[PDB]
Amino acid sequence: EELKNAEIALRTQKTPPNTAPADYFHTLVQQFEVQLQQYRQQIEELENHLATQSNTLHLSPQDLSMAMQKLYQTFVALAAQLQAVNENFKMLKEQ
Amino acid sequence: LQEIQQAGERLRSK
Repeated sequence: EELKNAEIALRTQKTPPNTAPADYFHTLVQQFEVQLQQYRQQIEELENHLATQSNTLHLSPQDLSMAMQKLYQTFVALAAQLQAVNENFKMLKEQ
Repeated sequence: LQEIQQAGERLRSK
């Protein structure tokens, strides 16, 4: 990334020898806009996993069963998605 | 486990 930046920089330099900086600043705004929420989500998840590890002392075996049933449902609807993509691409290669 | 933490988060959010 740095190398491509420097190459284009050299080109622009050989061309030279305020709107752009304000636009770059606003882009720097946009970049972090979502990242603040990424931090907030990861923080709420850190609190959640900390609370769960507080229960990680022993607990009752059933939650695994719940996650396994949701896992089979997830893989099933995912097979729906993947089979759908396969069938549509096969219709394309037919066309 | 950050994916496990995310999945526990998805349990918590769903």
